[PDB]
Amino acid sequence: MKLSKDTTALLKNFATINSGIMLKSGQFIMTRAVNGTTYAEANISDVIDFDVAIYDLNGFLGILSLVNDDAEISQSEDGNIKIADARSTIFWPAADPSTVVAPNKPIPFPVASAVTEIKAEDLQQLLRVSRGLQIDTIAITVKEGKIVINGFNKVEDSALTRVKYSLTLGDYDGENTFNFIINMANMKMQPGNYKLLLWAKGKQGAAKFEGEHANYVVALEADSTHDF
Amino acid sequence: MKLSKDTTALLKNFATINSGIMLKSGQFIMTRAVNGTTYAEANISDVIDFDVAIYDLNGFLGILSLVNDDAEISQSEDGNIKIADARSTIFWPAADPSTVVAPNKPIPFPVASAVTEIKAEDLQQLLRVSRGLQIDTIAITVKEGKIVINGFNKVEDSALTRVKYSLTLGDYDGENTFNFIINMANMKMQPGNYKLLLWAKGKQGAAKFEGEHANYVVALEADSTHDF
Amino acid sequence: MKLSKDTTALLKNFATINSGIMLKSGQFIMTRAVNGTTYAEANISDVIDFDVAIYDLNGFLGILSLVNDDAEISQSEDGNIKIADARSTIFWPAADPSTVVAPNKPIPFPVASAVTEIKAEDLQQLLRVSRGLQIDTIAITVKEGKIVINGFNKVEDSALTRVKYSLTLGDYDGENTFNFIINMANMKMQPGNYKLLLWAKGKQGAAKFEGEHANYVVALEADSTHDF
Amino acid sequence: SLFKDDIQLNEHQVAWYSKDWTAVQSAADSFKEKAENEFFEIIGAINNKTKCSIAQKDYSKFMVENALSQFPECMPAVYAMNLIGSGLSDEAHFNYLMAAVPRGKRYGKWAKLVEDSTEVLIIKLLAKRYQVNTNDAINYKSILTKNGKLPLVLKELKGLVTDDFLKEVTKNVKEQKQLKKLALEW
Amino acid sequence: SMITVNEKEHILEQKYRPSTIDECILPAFDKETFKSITSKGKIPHIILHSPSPGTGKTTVAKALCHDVNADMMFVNGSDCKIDFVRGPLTNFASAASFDGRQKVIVIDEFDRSGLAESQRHLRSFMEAYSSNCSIIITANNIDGIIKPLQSRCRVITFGQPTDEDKIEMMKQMIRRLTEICKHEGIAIADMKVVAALVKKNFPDFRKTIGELDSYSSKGVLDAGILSLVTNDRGAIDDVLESLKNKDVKQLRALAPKYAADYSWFVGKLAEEIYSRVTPQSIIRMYEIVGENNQYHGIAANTELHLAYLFIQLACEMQWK
DNA sequence: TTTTTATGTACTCGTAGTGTCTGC
DNA sequence: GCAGACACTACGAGTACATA
Ligand SMILES: [Mg+2]
Repeated sequence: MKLSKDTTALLKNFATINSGIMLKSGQFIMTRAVNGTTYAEANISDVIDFDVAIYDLNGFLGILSLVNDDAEISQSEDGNIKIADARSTIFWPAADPSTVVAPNKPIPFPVASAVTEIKAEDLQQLLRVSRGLQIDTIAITVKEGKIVINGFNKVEDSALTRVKYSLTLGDYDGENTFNFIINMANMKMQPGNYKLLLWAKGKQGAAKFEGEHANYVVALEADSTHDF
Repeated sequence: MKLSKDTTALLKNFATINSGIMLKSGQFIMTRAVNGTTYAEANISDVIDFDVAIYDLNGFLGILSLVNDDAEISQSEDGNIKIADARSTIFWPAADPSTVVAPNKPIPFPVASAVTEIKAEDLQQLLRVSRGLQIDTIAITVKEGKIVINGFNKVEDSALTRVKYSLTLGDYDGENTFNFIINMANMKMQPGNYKLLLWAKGKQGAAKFEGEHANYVVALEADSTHDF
Repeated sequence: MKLSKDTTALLKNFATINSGIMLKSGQFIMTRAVNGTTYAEANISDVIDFDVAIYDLNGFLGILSLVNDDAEISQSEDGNIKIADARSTIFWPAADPSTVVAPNKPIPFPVASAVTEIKAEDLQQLLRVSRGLQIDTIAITVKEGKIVINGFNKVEDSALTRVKYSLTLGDYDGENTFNFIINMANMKMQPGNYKLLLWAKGKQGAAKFEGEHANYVVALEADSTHDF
Repeated sequence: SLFKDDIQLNEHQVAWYSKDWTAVQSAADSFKEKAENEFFEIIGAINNKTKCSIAQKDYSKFMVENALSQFPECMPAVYAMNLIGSGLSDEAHFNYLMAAVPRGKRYGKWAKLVEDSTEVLIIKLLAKRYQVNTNDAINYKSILTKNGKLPLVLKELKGLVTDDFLKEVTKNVKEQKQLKKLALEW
Repeated sequence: SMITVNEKEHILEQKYRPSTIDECILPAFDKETFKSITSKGKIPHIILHSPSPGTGKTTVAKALCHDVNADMMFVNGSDCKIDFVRGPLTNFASAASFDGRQKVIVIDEFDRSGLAESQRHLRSFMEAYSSNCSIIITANNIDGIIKPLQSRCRVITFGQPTDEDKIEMMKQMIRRLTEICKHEGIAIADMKVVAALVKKNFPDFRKTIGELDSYSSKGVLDAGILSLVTNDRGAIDDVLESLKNKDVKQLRALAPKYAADYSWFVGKLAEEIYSRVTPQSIIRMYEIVGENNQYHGIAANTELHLAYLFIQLACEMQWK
């Protein structure tokens, strides 16, 4: 197995979801968050030829940058990892799987309870503004027939009443009133275009972001109100 | 009202003077350091269509960097600030104009005492060097009928003795002896060429930097000496 | 005298070896580490016209990188260093050789005991990997008829038993057995290619790197194991 | 080591002249040398009935109070300064003791307990596991050791010895010897 | 004249800060130890510590420098952090002197706690740089100077003068005060007043002059101003007098007076009774006041609970 | 011939790791 | 485009304080 520019892009992102990762032989990888709040699957252009656990996924992605593209990872002389440069060789510790948090099954999302979309441009504006305004919570709902995103500081807001930010996205052709709430530190996904699929059955509900590179699924918070 | 990358620029500057700002309806903005060490004033393009107090000036200048140039700043029905970007809306606070330190009126300079100028290029060469050379105090005096600036390092020689730097500013026409000492900490003004009007009366005195865009007036220090 | 980009770029590197330098009249410049472990030598276009020790080496060049190339560097009227820019002047402190240490004489290099070379990209990889693997010591020896380098972390590795990184330079055509150990602190050399030259006699020895712009000699530590 | 005439510069010169502050750091750190605590000069002043030398110094109402607690003859006036200590001048507290503790003498050794820190572990690991406090945790150890041999309980619980928990029990490599010991003879 | 005036300042205990090492009022041995130093021409590593404020420490530092025509860097001790020592302190030491001038670094008020690292760091800085320059340290509490520094340094303790150095040093200061009155235009009608200021404040010459400022309000030091300087402190006298006399009508009356800050008043009481009462009555006054203090803030009526302290004392406390 | 209790809170120092702004 | 350099954050260690 060798790794491309496009492959380590993802993984560098997955390290923000969970420090380490457990990847298995195939064209597909997922880290899930430890607290279980958020989860990411994706399919890539490279093939994994063996199972291994990596406890410091960031650390490892760093040493990778310093080797040629042609570089060859493979199980090293003992249970551990080896990256073979044309001229040199580098060893990385292979994690005991007790130590890394694995998702345990490729969660096969339901049928969308509502679909909308969010642009590379809009997601960009959100993430950043979130910083300046100390906006730790957002709730997606319908405002004058369009799907709007709202956001607040759940610390000094607590009721999610005073609205620090509003984003218009697209309009809503269905007839049902819903208010869906996400914890912001649960929004970790690489920049760019995502098809947003909201789904809710009663007290369980979720949000899947369908990107042109990976897919992301975030937990909805307890406060979400709706009819579905 | 709408703010232009030109003016959003002149403000990030007045943020290095007072963390806050008072702006009243008009084409004219002033601010002054809380401890009265520096006073800035300017006339601007974009037109200011309501009064307000801004506690955070540098963080709201941070949040206006995230919208489009077309974004419409209005007082909020609810009296705070509404920034309407095209696809989006942001909400930013207003404090009362009691907690932001405004000067009363636009302090007019007296008839100057001596006058020189400085080129844009030569301001660069001062600031930028001070860091390296640790020049924390500078002095405008006359040398050979030609006014020079002098950098010193006040911690190294408390006496302003070994002059680490000097820049000759132009011919000195009148006849008086003076050493004006300015704290590098007060030099907050943006780059470019300035007409320099300085004034002294005994234990009185001040230095006005008259720029193209805005005016700057900077306190001297107390070991400053002169006959005027 | 004036300085060239070439002679400036060269110098900063020489700063990483010693915080200062002692230079004299010529086209030849040099520093040695204080601890004695590393030394450098280089010859350049620009011509040195007076003997001066510097103190903040990285500093002197900082000021330089600001003024013009037309900058003339004299001995200050007070024995310091005077630098003449367009409209202005700057005095850098003349250092006190009591403190400074540089090479007494450029002691030259015994003919190579064994000869190899190292490619540009390959020096880089070593250095930038030493960071992510925390390698503080390396070893040049022979495995399988080729001359290679081995990165170990001396803090967790007493005996350098456990190899994290190895760099193959191409085959060994001599018959001798060596294990040579350098400290990663003392590898200050700049990028670009280097012909390598290794010399030993039994309790004492060194390594010279011969590049397109310079030469370096770093000393080997004790645990070097060698014959002849 | 080239050049072979270098008037060997001291540990410090090398560091500073070359400017690697981590060398400067090992160098400075060399002077660490930390003790002080002239507390016994104050204490011994109160026993042996001598000249005060105080309020110029740093007094620990607790050090003194406690040091004197070593000797049953003082207790009446140590106790007095207990119920009444809070809200006495650091100085007043010293004036009392001087006017209180009558004889004088003391040799050093303070009382500490015996800790089988094998046994301290087993008790804190029951206390954590079951969210019960120490006295009950005790009863626990006994009915396990008595019946069920508690290797099993030690077996299931070993899983969490988390090394931070170890930071609570003892202070040194004896801690790293336990790390292994509970991971062993079950 | 013989006196220095700074004339750039109005605050008068700072207008008159001595220029040389002679101008200073110091104990015999110390003053000489200082001349002797300015003789041999180069200044050793010195630590100067009071702990009483205003004994001359930071003045005697500035002087040694004037008397050696030293090149000086005066630094705020609290400003001298690890990066200063690495920085402009090394910048200074290592940069060259063609004046042939002793390079001296004055670190004023170096006794802070968090500077432990800056201090260990200096004690080493000293070994590498010792021959370029030298270091004078001002401190109030020496303990705030790491022991490895007190070692490498000459440590001179101001403030603890012999019995004869007390007597002469005050004379020297009475003379000095009179001279300041000559310049500032103050008239001395009764001199017992200038002696009062000096005795009253003695170890501290700074307040000693300051008190000269505040008592010149009218422009003359007279027999009436004597009565103020000398006049006998504490206002706990009314209670102390009523306790001696063992009466109530008066004590009962004073209680609501000090009901305001009880915490302070109980302190001033323990302080001033400790001297004024018999040794075994000392052990009781602490029991009596120490208990009254414990239960304050439980006590409903603070005024009354204060009365109950007064009665308790008047009975058991005895003294002359 | 000595030698450190418990619970909460605050200020400062130092460094290391994170960011953004800048220069071939 | 990156790598380098500057600035701001945070955590760990030290210190000191008050109430029980
Ligand atoms: Mg002082």
